Amino acid sequence: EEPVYDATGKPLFGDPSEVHPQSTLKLPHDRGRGNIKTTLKNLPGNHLGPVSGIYVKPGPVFYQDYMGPVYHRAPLEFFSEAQFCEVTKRIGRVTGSDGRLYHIYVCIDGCILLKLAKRGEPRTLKWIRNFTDCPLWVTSC
Repeated sequence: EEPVYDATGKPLFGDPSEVHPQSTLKLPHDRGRGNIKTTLKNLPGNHLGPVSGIYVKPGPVFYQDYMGPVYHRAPLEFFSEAQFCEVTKRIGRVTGSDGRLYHIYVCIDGCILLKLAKRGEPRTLKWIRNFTDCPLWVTSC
């Protein structure tokens, strides 16, 4: 099971793992003045308040700051292969729970998708299950 982490950077269970050096999440980094929601077009303070980066969970729900536990790596246990989406918006580069670098997208239908950053696995993965209701910290400001 992939850990979630508190705002202090400590995992709530299990062991910590490093994020990929080329992820758009750079740690350590503070966060959590509030749970401040945003939208894809308002993706990053700004007019909505404090910004610590980009966070996303299935829904889709986006935040620009978040106080509760978050994933530092995409929990691949909760992703499944899905179909190629022709209309996507790339939002960052995330570490998978497998330690590899993925590009992360939001599809025009609202689905959160990953593609492996390195060539060789052309498939699209989709975040199917919002099991813990914790967002993924995609990028830090």
